[PDB]
Amino acid sequence: MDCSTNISPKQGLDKAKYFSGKWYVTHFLDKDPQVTDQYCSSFTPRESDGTVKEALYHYNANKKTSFYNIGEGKLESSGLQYTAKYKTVDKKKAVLKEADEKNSYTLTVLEADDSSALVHICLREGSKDLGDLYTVLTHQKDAEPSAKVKSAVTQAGLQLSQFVGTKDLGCQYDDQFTSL
Ligand code: HEM
Repeated sequence: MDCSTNISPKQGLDKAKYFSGKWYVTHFLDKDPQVTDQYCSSFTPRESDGTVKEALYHYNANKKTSFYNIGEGKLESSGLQYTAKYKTVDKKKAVLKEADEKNSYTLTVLEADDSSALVHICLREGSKDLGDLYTVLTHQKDAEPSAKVKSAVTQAGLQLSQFVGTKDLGCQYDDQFTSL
């Protein structure tokens, strides 16, 4: 199941509302039904003169394990969207493995406001796509997304009822890692 070819970023988004603070995934939709594990994630994206770099955390709620990454790439000219290469780091941001240039993720921002955002992520590992992933983001763990971001979900052709809510999963975060 490949990622969709019909994803595009929202025009006119203030990139300032996106590349701010830290984000927590409050709700996610993975289109591939062959997955079992559920995750929590938080990340801190930053941008300077067209270059994006972000510190990323995942917690596998089923296996009770976590992993850390640093992603980097360039903003597209055309809207709020980037394809990143990523390295694997430990919790103090020391590099464990440098980026495998055959892997990447493309992150497309569909909405962003002062409290909330909606993004699409297509993760590719060599030939293989992990399929569409949509994530509703908030700055405050277990907060509700804004009405604007909830509208963006519907306008993306999705239904919020179909997303997994992470606030109930028993997430463990590393707020040290995502702060600054
Ligand atoms: C709750 C939300 C999310 C879920 C359910 C999720 C799901 C997954 C899964 C299943 C994997 C493992 C793929 C594999 O086994 O090879 C993975 C890895 C990865 N995800 Fe996420 N993801 C989430 C959020 C994000 C976000 C927000 C980003 C980027 C901003 C992202 C980027 C990545 C990257 C770079 C990896 C590869 C990690 C590595 O190989 O070291 N994910 N994700």
